Amino acid sequence: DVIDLFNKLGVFQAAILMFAYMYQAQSDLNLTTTVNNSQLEIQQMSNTLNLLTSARSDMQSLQYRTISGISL
Amino acid sequence: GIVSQTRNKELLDKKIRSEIEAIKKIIAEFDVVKESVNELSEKAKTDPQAAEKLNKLIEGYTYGEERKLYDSALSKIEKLIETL
Repeated sequence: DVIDLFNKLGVFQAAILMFAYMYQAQSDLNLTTTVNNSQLEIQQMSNTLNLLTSARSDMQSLQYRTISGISL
Repeated sequence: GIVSQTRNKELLDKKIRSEIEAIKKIIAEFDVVKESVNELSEKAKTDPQAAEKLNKLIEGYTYGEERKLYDSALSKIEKLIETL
């Protein structure tokens, strides 16, 4: 590969795979407390999604700009 | 209420799982990008229009826009792992 995509994507894929299992681990694991902790999880999960979707958008722009560049 | 909270956690979780699969897919589609980029090389052998494109791409992925987009996404994922 001319543009060292192998390492770029390998490191990126490793980040994702590590994140995926770690998230998966949290994900699968006084009433006032309970209601508050969940509200906090919802707050975190929400940010996670935002940061995660931002990353997704970046990887897309990457693809778009690359492909655009290979054709003009 | 407990029920609303559960519904919201399920939504988020599903949303997040989709973002993971989407990314995993985007990463896979990058092999097409790999193949394309190598084809651009072959064409660069004889064609200088291709050569100029390739070099622009190379600079882009090393200290240009593509590289920055890339670092951006990667650091966001690292930030996520961080908060875990």
